[PDB]
Amino acid sequence: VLTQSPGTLSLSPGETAIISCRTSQYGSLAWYQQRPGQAPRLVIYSGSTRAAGIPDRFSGSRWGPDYTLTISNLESGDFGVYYCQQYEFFGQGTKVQVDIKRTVAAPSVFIFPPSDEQLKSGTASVVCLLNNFYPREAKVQWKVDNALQSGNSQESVTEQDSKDSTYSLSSTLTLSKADYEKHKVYACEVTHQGLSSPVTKSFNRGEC
Amino acid sequence: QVRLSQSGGQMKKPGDSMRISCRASGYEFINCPINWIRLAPGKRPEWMGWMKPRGGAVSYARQLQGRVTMTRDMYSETAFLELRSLTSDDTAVYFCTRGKYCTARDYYNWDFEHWGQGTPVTVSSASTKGPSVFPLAPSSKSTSGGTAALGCLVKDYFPEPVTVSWNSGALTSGVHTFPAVLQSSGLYSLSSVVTVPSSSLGTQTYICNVNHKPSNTKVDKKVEPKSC
Amino acid sequence: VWKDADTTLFCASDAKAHETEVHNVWATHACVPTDPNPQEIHLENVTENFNMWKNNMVEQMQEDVISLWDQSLQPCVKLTGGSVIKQACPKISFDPIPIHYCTPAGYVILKCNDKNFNGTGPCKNVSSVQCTHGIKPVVSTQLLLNGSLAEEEIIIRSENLTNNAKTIIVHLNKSVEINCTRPSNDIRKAYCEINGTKWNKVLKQVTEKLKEHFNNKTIIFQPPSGGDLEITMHHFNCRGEFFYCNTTQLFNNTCIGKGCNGTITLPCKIKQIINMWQGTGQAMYAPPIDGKINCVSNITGILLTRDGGANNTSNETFRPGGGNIKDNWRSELYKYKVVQIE
Ligand SMILES: *[C@@H]1O[C@H](CO)[C@@H](O)[C@H](O)[C@H]1NC(C)=O
Ligand SMILES: *[C@@H]1O[C@H](CO)[C@@H](O)[C@H](O)[C@H]1NC(C)=O
Ligand SMILES: *[C@@H]1O[C@H](CO)[C@@H](O)[C@H](O)[C@H]1NC(C)=O
Ligand SMILES: *[C@@H]1O[C@H](CO)[C@@H](O)[C@H](O)[C@H]1NC(C)=O
Ligand SMILES: *[C@@H]1O[C@H](CO)[C@@H](O)[C@H](O)[C@H]1NC(C)=O
Ligand SMILES: *[C@@H]1O[C@H](CO)[C@@H](O)[C@H](O)[C@H]1NC(C)=O
Ligand SMILES: *[C@@H]1O[C@H](CO)[C@@H](O)[C@H](O)[C@H]1NC(C)=O
Ligand SMILES: *[C@@H]1O[C@H](CO)[C@@H](O)[C@H](O)[C@H]1NC(C)=O
Ligand SMILES: *[C@@H]1O[C@H](CO)[C@@H](O)[C@H](O)[C@H]1NC(C)=O
Ligand SMILES: *[C@@H]1O[C@H](CO)[C@@H](O)[C@H](O)[C@H]1NC(C)=O
Repeated sequence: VLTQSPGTLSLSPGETAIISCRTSQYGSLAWYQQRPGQAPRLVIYSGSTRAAGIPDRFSGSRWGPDYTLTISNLESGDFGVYYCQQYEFFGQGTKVQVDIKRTVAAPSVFIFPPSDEQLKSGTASVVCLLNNFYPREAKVQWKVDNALQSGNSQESVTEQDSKDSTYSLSSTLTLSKADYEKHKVYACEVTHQGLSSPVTKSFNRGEC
Repeated sequence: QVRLSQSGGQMKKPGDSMRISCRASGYEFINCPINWIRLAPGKRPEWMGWMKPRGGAVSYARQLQGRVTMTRDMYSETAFLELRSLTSDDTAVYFCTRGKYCTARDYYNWDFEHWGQGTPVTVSSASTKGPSVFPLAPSSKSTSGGTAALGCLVKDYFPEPVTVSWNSGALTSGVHTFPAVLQSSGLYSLSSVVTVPSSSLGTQTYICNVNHKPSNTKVDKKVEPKSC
Repeated sequence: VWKDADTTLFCASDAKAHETEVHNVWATHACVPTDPNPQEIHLENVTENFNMWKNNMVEQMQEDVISLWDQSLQPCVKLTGGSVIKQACPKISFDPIPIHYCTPAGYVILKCNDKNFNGTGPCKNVSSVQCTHGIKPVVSTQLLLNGSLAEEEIIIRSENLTNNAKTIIVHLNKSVEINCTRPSNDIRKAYCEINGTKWNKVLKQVTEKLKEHFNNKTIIFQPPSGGDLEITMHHFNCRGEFFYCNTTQLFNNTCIGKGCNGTITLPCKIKQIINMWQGTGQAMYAPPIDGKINCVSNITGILLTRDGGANNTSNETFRPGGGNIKDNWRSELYKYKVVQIE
């Protein structure tokens, strides 16, 4: 009933955060801010009315069923997680985190087949590494014999590096041993601004 | 000034029940309904129900019906929350809240201007489980005078955390230890990787050192090129 | 020309100056006699907005009823503010009389006569009156007793049905009797009797009306989730005594889906120690009077709360209870509003 997007915003101080929430029913919508280690705070209620203490840098808008919270001139105290709300319903949340800017850098992609030691167990883990890229936004898709995979993958991302300001991502595809031995081509496809076209790293099961 | 003060955090096991309190002040306690909202990392904030100090009237969220109880003490102006049959899914920070608009005549419940500081509740088994460490082999490609990637996959441990070093901390450059992920089985897993020159694979030995204090487990694993 | 406004109303009644009955005594010093030939002007080509949930007529009646009860139903012991008050607590004569509320000079009451008016929004057939109809200040929970009926269909009333924190008032178009009795010769034990054949047919009509509001979903009734006895049970006053009746059998989902056809008997008890609905605290009253204590009432409405939550279920769940006592006056004042003449 409440669809909030995007999941994450990685912005620098001074920039503007645009956070949207799509509802299936009209009625007073509120926005909340949760700073790290602190209780959530009411920012906006009734679509566009600011709560007490909230600076005019925060503003709410609505177009059709789409509600938007815009935060201009981001400060340190503005970063955290934001939630939209209608009655007892809340959005998934939007994480606004500090991003230090640098030149665009494409990721180096590596794919790792399951170990033989692990295949003895009964499950197979396929790991795809995206190393040292910027900006944070990147898409990973798994393909098994050229068939798109969904629901069997988990991702993890590092904090922005304090030296080179890059990010690194790890995606793991998990299959049963039996299912793993049913297919040949295991491919992982990376799309990122630093690449002119999507890059695919793959291996064939069995051959080295 | 309106204030909501909650009781201290606590740790619980699955099967236990829990009770937390929310002490109110700065307004006419009987005029305004009190809500309970819980927050867990990565999930939607979840409304558990409201409670009106007048008569102690309650409305519980459908998915919690039967396991939650909300009471109050008029004299001490304190609201209470009880949650039974705890599991891991109940791990969260629990807040009591009250609507911004509340008079002796009317209220709007859902604009939560007033929050308690929150009460952390962790529900977990006392059992511990050591990790399985599998190698992420450097693979027989990636140039001759370029950079290769290798690491180890640290799978199925409980609880957090594990730490990873390489060559007893002698190797730090290009090392990335990823945040763990929670699997469907309820067990954690992470990867640690390092990029090194490809020309060093036949010379330098690379060992990941996995530490898991809760299970008292220290495991070293050598990651070398597959032989074929 | 006029405009919506609030003012200090005055009450009118047919109270007997000789009656020892409590409501009669109150109305004797608080109200004026009624008008033998009331005037009503049906305004033509006039459409007006109404809002029963924002009607300050309700606030004034509440103050009156509180004033009445506070001055008439005095306890032996009053426990409030951490202190103890001990007074005399003689038995009284108790039976609510109709009370009319009227506007002073410069003000007139507009009355909505749309037969299907749900409580909020525009009204086509508006008339002008000086006084409301006679309203009996019946204090009760869960069930509305001895009130007026809806003229045509059963009407669901709420400020906002999507809001689970907002009370739902169900307005019946056919009354069903509830017959409560404390027999002569445990003295505190009692019961209420209801024709299950009549009630279940009405309750079936209620769910069918509710289906019109909730996308033909399965309608389900459940007992109250918690709270003091005043809200988890049907609480009311009969002949001065405080009754608490269990309504679990009144909302039997099986009967509105073979056997339910007959007489329904609800277990009731008379309590000497109650929570005052005036929001004060605990009051201690004397034991019940002897002989048969009986009240035959018209069930004319139901107070409901709907279950909410971040769920995805094919059925809506409703529970007896509602908001507070002010809602009892709302259900009778819903078709009225005060306007100021220029
Ligand atoms: C119902 O609530 C919405 C906002 O939640 C409000 O705009 C609307 O006017 C309400 N409806 C009525 C009939 O009061
Ligand atoms: C309003 O009055 C007219 C005139 O008799 C009548 O035909 C109509 O049914 C009335 N409408 C309602 C909603 O009662
Ligand atoms: C009452 O009727 C109005 C039409 O003006 C509608 O907007 C509102 O939703 C109705 N309320 C209920 C409870 O049916
Ligand atoms: C009451 O209203 C219902 C529809 O809500 C209707 O079916 C029933 O016949 C009515 N009963 C009367 C008018 O006595
Ligand atoms: C109760 O309802 C019946 C018919 O429904 C009616 O005749 C009787 O007068 C009502 N009781 C009152 C108005 O006190
Ligand atoms: C109410 O019930 C009693 C039995 O407890 C019975 O004697 C009496 O006749 C009933 N009253 C009516 C009006 O049916
Ligand atoms: C009402 O009676 C039912 C039937 O046994 C019982 O389960 C319920 O607890 C009773 N309610 C109260 C408030 O005592
Ligand atoms: C509902 O009615 C059925 C059939 O008469 C009966 O067996 C059952 O006990 C009733 N339940 C309640 C809660 O009254
Ligand atoms: C209930 O009322 C109906 C009339 O609607 C009547 O026929 C029936 O006999 C009554 N049941 C009992 C037990 O008196
Ligand atoms: C309802 O009215 C009847 C007759 O007018 C009366 O006997 C009964 O006690 C009243 N009920 C209540 C709860 O006041």
